[PDB]
Amino acid sequence: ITTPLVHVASVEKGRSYEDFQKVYNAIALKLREDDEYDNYIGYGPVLVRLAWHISGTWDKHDNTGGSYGGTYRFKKEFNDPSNAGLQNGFKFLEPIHKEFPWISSGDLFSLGGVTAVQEMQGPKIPWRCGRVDTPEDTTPDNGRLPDADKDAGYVRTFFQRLNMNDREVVALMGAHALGKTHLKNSGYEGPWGAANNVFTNEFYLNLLNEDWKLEKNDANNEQWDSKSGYMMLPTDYSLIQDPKYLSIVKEYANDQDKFFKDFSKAFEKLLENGITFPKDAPSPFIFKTLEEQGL
Ligand code: HEM
Ligand SMILES: [O-][O-]
Repeated sequence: ITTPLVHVASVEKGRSYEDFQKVYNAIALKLREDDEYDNYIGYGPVLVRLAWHISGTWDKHDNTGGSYGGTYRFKKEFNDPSNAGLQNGFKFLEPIHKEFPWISSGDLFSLGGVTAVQEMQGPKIPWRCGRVDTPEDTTPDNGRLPDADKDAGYVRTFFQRLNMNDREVVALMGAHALGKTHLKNSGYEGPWGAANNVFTNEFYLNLLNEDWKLEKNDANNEQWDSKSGYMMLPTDYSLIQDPKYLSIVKEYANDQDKFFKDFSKAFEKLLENGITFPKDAPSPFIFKTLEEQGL
């Protein structure tokens, strides 16, 4: 019988809020310093994509994958064609992991995404420690991450495996306001908007205000390009092709606060999928930004 395995969270021995706040600051200080990466966009978006890819492998049916084991450090998940380009985010976190060797890989990978969102004027995201590194045999096989060449029916059915409903799915997809698609990484080229390193509801505004047309890129893939220079993945554009997705898209495009709150809950839920938190485990941490600390 394949009963769901239980990944009990174990706080790192003798570590509290102040210990993980220093990790947040080490990540945040390096974000403002290494600001020339990828045409001065910064390492922000790739750290958000890292934390999502290390969590998106989760399977709710047998509790395999997820952010608990930090198995992205192993060669099988590291060389995922879906994870192309995430090596830049890993190398970004290597000097920080050497400075804080006590933190686990899963905790560092997920906290990197939380830090990037908050340091890019995004909402506060409650974060929790306790992820424990698991052996290499626990690394999930390739193919668990979604394809960008699909429609709304695929997006809804894929995220059901991550225990995510429609409103929660539209919220997480709003993180595509950050960064761009790299043709050498995924076969798509172009950013979604103008504010590449500022967390905003711009992803929804461009989906409704721009005149999109299906075009073919240099990688023979087809994507939706606008005359302003923005692009949308077929999975992105399906958020307005689906009527249920569309009403949530218009809701977020009209209310940035409603989008920030829904993303903060959905992103933490994504980073905590598959982890059993005991009763003696501490409450989620709300990390102060560098601006709130005067740093
Ligand atoms: C069906 C769901 C999704 C699909 C198919 C998808 C697909 C993609 C693809 C193909 C790229 C291009 C990466 C590159 O070429 O470098 C990308 C980038 C990105 N994705 Fe997604 N994604 C999905 C969901 C998400 C979620 C849930 C998040 C965050 C919570 C997210 C955040 C990002 C970010 C920040 C980037 C920018 C990466 C960079 O600038 O280096 N995406 N996505
Ligand atoms: O993001 O796949």
